[PDB]
Amino acid sequence: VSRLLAHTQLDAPFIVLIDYDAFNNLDSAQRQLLLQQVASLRQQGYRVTMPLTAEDMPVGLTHRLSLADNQWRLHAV
Amino acid sequence: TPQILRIDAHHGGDGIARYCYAGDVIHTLPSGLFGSRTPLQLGAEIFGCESIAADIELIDVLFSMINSLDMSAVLHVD
Amino acid sequence: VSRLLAHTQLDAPFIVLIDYDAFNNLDSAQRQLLLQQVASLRQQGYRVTMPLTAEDMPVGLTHRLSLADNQWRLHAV
Amino acid sequence: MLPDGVADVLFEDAHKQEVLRHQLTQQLITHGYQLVSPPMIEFTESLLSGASEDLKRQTFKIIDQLTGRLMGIRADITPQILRIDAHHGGDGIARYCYAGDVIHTLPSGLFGSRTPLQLGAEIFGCESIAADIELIDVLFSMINSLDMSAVLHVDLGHVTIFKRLAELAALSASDTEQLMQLYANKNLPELKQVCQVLPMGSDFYTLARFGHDIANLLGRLSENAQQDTKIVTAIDELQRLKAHLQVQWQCAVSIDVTELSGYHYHTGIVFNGYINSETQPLVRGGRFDGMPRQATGFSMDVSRLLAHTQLDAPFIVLIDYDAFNNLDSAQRQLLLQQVASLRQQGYRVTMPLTAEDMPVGLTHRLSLADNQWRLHAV
Amino acid sequence: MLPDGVADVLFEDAHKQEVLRHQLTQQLITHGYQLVSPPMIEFTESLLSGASEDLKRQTFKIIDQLTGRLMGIRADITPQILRIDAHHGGDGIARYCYAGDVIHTLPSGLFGSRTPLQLGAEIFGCESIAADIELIDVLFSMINSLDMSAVLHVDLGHVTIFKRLAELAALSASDTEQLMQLYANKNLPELKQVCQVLPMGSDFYTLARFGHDIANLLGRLSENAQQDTKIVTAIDELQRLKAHLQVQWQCAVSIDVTELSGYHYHTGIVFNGYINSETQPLVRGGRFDPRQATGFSMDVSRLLAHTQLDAPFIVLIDYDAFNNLDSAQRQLLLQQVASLRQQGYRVTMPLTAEDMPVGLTHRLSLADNQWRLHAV
Amino acid sequence: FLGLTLALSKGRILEETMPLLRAAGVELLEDPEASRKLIFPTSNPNVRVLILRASDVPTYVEHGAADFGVAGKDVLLEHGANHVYELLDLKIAQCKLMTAGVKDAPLPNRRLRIATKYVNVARAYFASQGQQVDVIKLYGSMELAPLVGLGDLIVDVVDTGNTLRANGLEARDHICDVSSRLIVNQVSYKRKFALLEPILDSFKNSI
Amino acid sequence: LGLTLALSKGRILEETMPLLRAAGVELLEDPEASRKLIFPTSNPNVRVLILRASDVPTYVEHGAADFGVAGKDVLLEHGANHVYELLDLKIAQCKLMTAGVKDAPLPNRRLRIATKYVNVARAYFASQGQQVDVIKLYGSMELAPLVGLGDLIVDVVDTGNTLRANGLEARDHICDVSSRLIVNQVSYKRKFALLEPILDSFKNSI
Ligand SMILES: N=c1c2ncn([C@@H]3O[C@H](COP(=O)(O)OP(=O)(O)OP(=O)(O)O)[C@@H](O)[C@H]3O)c2ncn1[C@@H]1O[C@H](COP(=O)(O)O)[C@@H](O)[C@H]1O
Ligand SMILES: N=c1c2ncn([C@@H]3O[C@H](COP(=O)(O)OP(=O)(O)OP(=O)(O)O)[C@@H](O)[C@H]3O)c2ncn1[C@@H]1O[C@H](COP(=O)(O)O)[C@@H](O)[C@H]1O
Ligand SMILES: [Cl-]
Ligand SMILES: [Cl-]
Ligand SMILES: [Cl-]
Ligand SMILES: [Mg+2]
Ligand SMILES: [Mg+2]
Repeated sequence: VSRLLAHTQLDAPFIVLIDYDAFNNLDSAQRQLLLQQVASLRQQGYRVTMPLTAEDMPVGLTHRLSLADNQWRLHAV
Repeated sequence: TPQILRIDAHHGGDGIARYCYAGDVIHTLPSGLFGSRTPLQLGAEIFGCESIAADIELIDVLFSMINSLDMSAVLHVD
Repeated sequence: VSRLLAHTQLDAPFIVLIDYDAFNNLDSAQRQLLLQQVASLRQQGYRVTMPLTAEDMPVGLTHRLSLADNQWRLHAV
Repeated sequence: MLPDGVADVLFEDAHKQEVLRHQLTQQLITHGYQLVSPPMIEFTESLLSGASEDLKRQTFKIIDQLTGRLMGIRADITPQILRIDAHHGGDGIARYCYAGDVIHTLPSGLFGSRTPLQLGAEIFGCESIAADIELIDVLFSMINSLDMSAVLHVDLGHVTIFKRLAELAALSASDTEQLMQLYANKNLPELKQVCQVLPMGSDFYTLARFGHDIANLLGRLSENAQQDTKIVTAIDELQRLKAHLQVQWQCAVSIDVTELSGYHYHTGIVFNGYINSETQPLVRGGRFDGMPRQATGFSMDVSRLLAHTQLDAPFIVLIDYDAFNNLDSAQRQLLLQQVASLRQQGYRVTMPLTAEDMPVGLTHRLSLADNQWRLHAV
Repeated sequence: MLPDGVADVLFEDAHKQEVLRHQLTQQLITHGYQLVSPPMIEFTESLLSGASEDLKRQTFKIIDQLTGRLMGIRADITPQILRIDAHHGGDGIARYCYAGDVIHTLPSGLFGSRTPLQLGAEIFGCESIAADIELIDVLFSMINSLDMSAVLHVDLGHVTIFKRLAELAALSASDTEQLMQLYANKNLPELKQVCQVLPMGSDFYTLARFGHDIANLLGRLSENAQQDTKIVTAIDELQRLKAHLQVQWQCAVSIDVTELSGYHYHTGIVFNGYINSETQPLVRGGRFDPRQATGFSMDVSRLLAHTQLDAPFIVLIDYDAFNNLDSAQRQLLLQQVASLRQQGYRVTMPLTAEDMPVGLTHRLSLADNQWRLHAV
Repeated sequence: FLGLTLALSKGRILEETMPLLRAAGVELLEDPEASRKLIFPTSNPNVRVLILRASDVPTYVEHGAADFGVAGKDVLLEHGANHVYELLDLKIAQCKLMTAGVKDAPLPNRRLRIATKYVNVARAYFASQGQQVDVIKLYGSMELAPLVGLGDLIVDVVDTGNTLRANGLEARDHICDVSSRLIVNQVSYKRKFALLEPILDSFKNSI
Repeated sequence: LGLTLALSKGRILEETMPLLRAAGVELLEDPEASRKLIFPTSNPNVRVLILRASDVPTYVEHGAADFGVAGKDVLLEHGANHVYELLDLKIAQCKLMTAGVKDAPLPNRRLRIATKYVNVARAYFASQGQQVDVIKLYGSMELAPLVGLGDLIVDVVDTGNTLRANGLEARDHICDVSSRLIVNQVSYKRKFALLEPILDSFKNSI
């Protein structure tokens, strides 16, 4: 199977970072809504990092999940 | 493959039995120039059928698998 | 991971056998239609055995794919 | 906002399109096809000589201000090939290829292009099935050079079989037009009904019902049809090309003798090459009238290959502005010699105008470290 | 019979045209110009946005049957580059190149083509003379790669000199239009007459009479003109580019500050490259339009008469010998033929014993189980 | 979803289709009116059903959002069934496309103004009669248009003629006969013929 | 000889009835029980037509109705070129929006837009510098993205519940929508005396 790796391609991954600052500004109900959204993204195969610190950055970042006017949307980097 | 034989001898009976597998194997020396000594060996085997139809079925399984990979690389069979 | 096996269960598999006699009665165009149907069943996770002989029976057979009036339908055993 | 079916081809896609156009053209030339590059515009007298009504409606009209006569923007290059062959081709075998833009008034398929980059090849002056076989070998040599993972499926037809049955059965125009509609829509039940009252009706039913099984098709036809020389040969040509495609080129072939698109212009064998499950053929080809002068050919829209082909990622290089301006004259000439060599190899090297000058998609900087210019990945 | 100014490009000329188009495009790409390939047709709203009246008359119109709106077949690719740069280019420096067919309603010069193959390059977002200098170096690197015996002569102009004089003199539109006609025709006597009654008239006479001598042109102008910052800089740019062309490229340069073609779109320096003594420029370029732009273009089809490729190798396989082969022998022969074609040989597999390619140079013949190439 | 998607027309057509389906493998578990659901499962697990506007059926099939569908011939002619196969005349929901004007009213001495939903059909019909017409597009209540002067004639589907007669109108010209037809997506016909053939044969047997 | 008033059937008709009664126009029968197309009113000089919302601007523009109540979504899509849009009635308020599947990514292609509002869609996406393939539909826009017929939709949204109940989310606000009072150009000149009192009462009613 390892000899197939050079001859096959997967679709490029979606690698998502939640904004550290915006997440910590949330009330409890806002956090649970955000985590429900994150669970749904992960069910679809998005790779979503919940940041431990403001510098926590996944390798190969494609998107940030950012808060703009009470709405969490995905934005390409 | 020899582990498949052991398994087939205990569980397979006299009729037709089909097995597949995918596991790591280790070789003391590589086969080809700069070849791997730790392949991820995947395979399929049919026991208990003398007919060329069993070989034909194995080809159909193989090629169904190869075509699912959507490769541009071309497989030539000898 | 092997220690989880005794504490987990999957849904029961669907294990299908195509009728040997009926399949061999088919013309080439009928066989290609049947194989198209079988490919679709396999895509859905059905485990479908094309029989080599009239005795070829998969372990744990749940269903037969049988011909009735120009229609291949699944029947429980 | 561009018009429907009109799109820019930009950047890496434009480069890919240019590479495809060039490489496919060069391949055609090495197979002995003479490249021709006719103009986008001509008088309608030549451009639409013997054209179908579809081609006429597909062709934009404009007026020549020097003569007051009507011109068209070409929707198809093939009629220009005929004009060229009539003047330059002689009586023997002549081979032509081409690649040029054509404009259509309406798209063919749903969300189709109105500005394809039409590439093609044509052989005039050979009646033999060997000319069609050669065209297949050229096509497939081209397709295989593209290293696609997408699979090409070929559907073969032959309009002579139906045309000869219609002659022998002595069908009226309305009967011919009804069968063509029923064939076009695969309406087998209503075809079965109409054929019970038509002369040689069972033959017209047999084409639709059993035409896919080309090995046995002659033996399913009526004695009058089996005695017709043109039907026997047309079926024979289908078997020859099918075999050649499977064996020489590992190509899945289906047969459809009820495929009667371009009833007007096709005179024999027809070829439709499909890419994956896309509705409109990538390649259309077959026998047509080269005039008595035989002609066969195919064409395709090079722009439809862009989604199914890949080039190696480009090397996009920026020379360091500051380091370059620190150099003496002899150092600059050595650096420019190095840059010329990189460009000869296909590296895309930007000499910066300012300290902010940055190319799109930068992969590398050419930087000075201890009296040595090396490439470093960004 | 084709329409006037419309010609097929056939056979070896077509091959040469394709080689030129491809090699010139690739060179541009290696100098960091991004290839773009806009379409032949657009709505007129985009295609002729801010177009001159000449460009409008040069553009064929056609109707879109899906919307009932007017479209045009492009007469010039440059406006499509602007559209593209506005969407994709940003604020910094952006480089573009292109090569495509354009259609003209009337020929541009006497006996000109109405279907040129337009190739070009453009730099947006740099005000400096360094961007113009880079374009010259790319152009001349391209010209020198063609190994022509034909010589390019360059005529430089600069529309700002006349535009500033017209401002300072406060010329009316009809006075501007009359001088442009007289300049276009170099009607010196009648220009002398008209300038005796115009404000700053002697300056407008001086441009035509002495504009060729660019080193001394500033010192022949009036005190008001010599105090104008834009005139002094425009003259300075002319001297800089002239020198760069002579020194870096051994290029004969003439100056003409009364060259006011494309008064509408040119915003500064202009460049006209002539091939031998042919009337219409082979290369046209200059500054144009807040975002700076400079660029040139040329008709690739006009290079055909001045360039040569190496003679092609045109090979015919022996009909009789090929048909004598068994299947394995044929596959070996086809493998050999594929390799010859990979090397650029043009190899015809004959359909009949009479099948002969045009311009046959070689036969591939069988002698004692060996296929060798023999010259005819 | 790997099975077949079946596009059905909502109103008059849906009533006469249900018997044809039940004879095949297919029958709806819920009812279209009571449920505010867009996608309906059936007795056959390989068949899915979409209940759509009659005008939208050809669009869904042609783009492959449905594999096949039941659609009025009036809708197909007006739409242009260019990219679908018209496989069967189902002979259900039968009616006629006709012209209709005010009872006994004279045709004016000018380009006839036609008020219709069927603008391509109207234009085509009047073109085949060598008449030039000004077509006005409407979506509902064709009967009204001539009564307030909006056009001289209408073009609409007529069965009994009672709606025309109840509004003081009479039929004038017969354009063509209409019935619901079975349409199939070009690609689905190749790729999912195994699933289709038994359903196609049962519909064929049901008439 | 009187005025003919074109009303939109369905959602708009409910909120219009109060505005009419204040004007001295009111229906004698009811539209639900009766299959009558032309309705007399309390005013003998005013006649009423109950039409599809999409047909109101057509009837007014051709002068088959003198004036009418029509959604702004319908007017923008229709192109209200030959009619006067005299008053914003501020009834039947909603928004035209884009909507796609919840959290689904935009594909790397020309976006395929499924909508009734094809001119509005084309115009909106043109103003955002985006090139789109528009697909015309007449009903149930919510369905189109769920079976792959189009990447986004364009439709009227009020609460957003229909979108959320089908797994869709709103993406872009295109514009605000409300029912408007439209009048035929010729009627406005010729029958102003009949119109002015009704126009002034509608104006007073908000
Ligand atoms: N009689 C029919 C009729 N017969 C068959 N069909 C088919 O049904 C399809 C339309 O279905 P719908 O019932 O949903 O359409 P609709 O009733 O016109 O309009 P909706 O209000 O339902 O949207 C058409 O495409 C036809 O193929 C008919 N569609 C509409 N009618 C109308 O029904 C009325 C009865 O006509 P008479 O019998 O002549 O009085 C008249 O208004 C006719 O126009
Ligand atoms: N919310 C509205 C809505 N609001 C105001 N209007 C106005 O009503 C006019 C259309 O009236 P209709 O009776 O034809 O509305 P319809 O829903 O098409 O009714 P049907 O003909 O389909 O039975 C539009 O032109 C608008 O001016 C609305 N028309 C339709 N809707 C739909 O109603 C549903 C409820 O929306 P939310 O509650 O926001 O989810 C959604 O499907 C919306 O698209
Ligand atoms: Cl094409
Ligand atoms: Cl009647
Ligand atoms: Cl939402
Ligand atoms: Mg082994
Ligand atoms: Mg052609």
